Amino acid sequence: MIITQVELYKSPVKLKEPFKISLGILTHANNVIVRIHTASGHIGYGECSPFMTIHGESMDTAFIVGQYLAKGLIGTSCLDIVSNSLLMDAIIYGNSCIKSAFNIALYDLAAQHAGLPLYAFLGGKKDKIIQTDYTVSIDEPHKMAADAVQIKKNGFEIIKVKVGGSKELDVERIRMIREAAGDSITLRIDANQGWSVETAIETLTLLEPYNIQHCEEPVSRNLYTALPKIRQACRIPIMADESCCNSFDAERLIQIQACDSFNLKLSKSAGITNALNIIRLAEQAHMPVQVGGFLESRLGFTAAAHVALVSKTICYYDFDTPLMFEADPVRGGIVYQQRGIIEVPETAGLGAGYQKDYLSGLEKICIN
Ligand SMILES: [Mg+2]
Repeated sequence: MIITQVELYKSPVKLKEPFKISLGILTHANNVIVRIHTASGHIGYGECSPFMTIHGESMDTAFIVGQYLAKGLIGTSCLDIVSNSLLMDAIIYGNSCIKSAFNIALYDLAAQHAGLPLYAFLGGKKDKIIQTDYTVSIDEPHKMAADAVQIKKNGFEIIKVKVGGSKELDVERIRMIREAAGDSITLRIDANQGWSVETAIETLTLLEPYNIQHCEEPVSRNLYTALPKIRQACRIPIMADESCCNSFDAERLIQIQACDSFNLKLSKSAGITNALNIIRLAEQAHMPVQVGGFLESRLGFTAAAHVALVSKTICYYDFDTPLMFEADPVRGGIVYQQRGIIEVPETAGLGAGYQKDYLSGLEKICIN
């Protein structure tokens, strides 16, 4: 089925509370939306959420590069996913974030064509419960404990805590939380490259008593070679996030035994196609995978959720940010139930789209 036009949209939605990590503070989710049209009149949706300090892309750059990409895709068969992913790579290096949106949309169309929901089109099955955590922003420790409480009250059974400050402060943070919210509630932490190799090892051993599930990206992605040293000198398991973007990164990390688990994100792998490779590797190496994201709406996370059902090695889920939006512009897609349990669409394709004339109010361009 030939691709006849693609539309790109700037989708900036404000967050209720500012979102805070060791790398910076965000007030908005500044996403880019992608709609691919076929001659047969099918429409595929993709979304991406550029994060400047990690992707090295922005809503502004994504909106431009996306046009380069659309141009090259016009006239091609939306079913040749691999061919088209290569085509995009030939147009521009990197820019995985925006590429992922195109990729996701292509799979949407592919699943639609097959008359299956994405998860089934990928060979997955609904044989496990998807339960999301919820994220406490890095802040003054009292604030952080307060939030942790509210979160527990709202019924979430898994908390993800943003650390990455001084060793002293991060420990005060986890303690105040643990003593203000309980020892039964499972909690995981994320440094976003915040610590030095030194500070990491010291803080991670000082934190072990508080029973934490795993720690995401404790040090600079540039120092991934120091990960194996940290993995061995620290009980708590460490999960590679920024350090694991594509399948090559994954293989390299496995090779030097850098970490215990991965955090898989479709933006980092430039779409579903390569995410599948990372998953395979994680399987062969008996490594648990957490699927997560950035500030995608429920449309983006619906794609993540479909992919989450592809392999039993995936068993942790971080799909919370859409709940932080002032307003939900998505039509269909994953639904959040109590306890943070996620339910995946069963209709053909992605199983999500955007609310009527939400799109029409957006700054947009259209590639013929
Ligand atoms: Mg992370």
